[PDB]
Amino acid sequence: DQPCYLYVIGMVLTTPLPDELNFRRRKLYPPEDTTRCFGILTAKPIPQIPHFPVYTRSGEVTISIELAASGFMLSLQMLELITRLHQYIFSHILRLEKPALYCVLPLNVVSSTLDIDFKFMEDIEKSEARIGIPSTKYTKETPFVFKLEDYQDAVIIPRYRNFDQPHRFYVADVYTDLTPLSKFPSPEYETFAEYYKTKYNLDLTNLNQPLLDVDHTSSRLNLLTPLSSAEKRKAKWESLQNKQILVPELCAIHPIPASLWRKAVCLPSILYRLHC
RNA sequence: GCGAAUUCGCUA
RNA sequence: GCGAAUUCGCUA
Repeated sequence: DQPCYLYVIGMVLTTPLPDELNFRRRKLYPPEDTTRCFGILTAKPIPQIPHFPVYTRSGEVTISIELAASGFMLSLQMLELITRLHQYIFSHILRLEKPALYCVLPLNVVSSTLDIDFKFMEDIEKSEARIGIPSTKYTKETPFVFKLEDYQDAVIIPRYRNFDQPHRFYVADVYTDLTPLSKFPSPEYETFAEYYKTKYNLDLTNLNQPLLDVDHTSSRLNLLTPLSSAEKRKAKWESLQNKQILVPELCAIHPIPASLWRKAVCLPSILYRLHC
């Protein structure tokens, strides 16, 4: 077997988005606030490259590619696991056929010290929300239980539509003053519970849970720099998507945390820069 | 983003 | 095929 090189893709939010530019009124998420990040595993050294910006939703992020380890070996089993996850990142999370517009892999702390997050990779592979919508069995006697902690750093998908390609959302807010019995913003339905019952024939087992504000996960491919009728229509679609209020019981939590998802969307730009 | 309708520009 | 304008449907 040939020896490996491991690089960390360092990310720091060096210029937070100014208020005048925060049109979608998002929270800002510095990548450096969470330890799990991405790295690159290669058989060749990567030539030294200067720091460069990607322009994300939260502002300008400085990217630095730094050597974490070299000269070590990995077993075939681990290389295959890493390979599957690289493919997973581009085919299932970003849904992209051309990663650069050798293997990206997750790194995490073992104690302020970055290494390949094998456990995280294994958890992904075991997740029932790994690809699509996981089965659930909420009944009156075994109802849905809302745990706030599970929604703090979550990406969620609706369990009740778009089965072939689910819409993924960041949880942007937890509305504790709302429940499924809150008033529905349309004269056609009295409550959120009635909407989901009438539209989808969905029953709820928990009428006390808070509701959720969401932010679509969609990102443009090239973030290396900071109009039309069609772009207008798309912008209007994204606005309505972001006005949606969802019911936790009716959604599934994706195994990839929001904090890591926010970093993943930078990957195509970074690989493009490295290759071109 | 996935669709529809109507109208206009680019070829000889 | 490469573009543009106007209008409508799908999410809560």
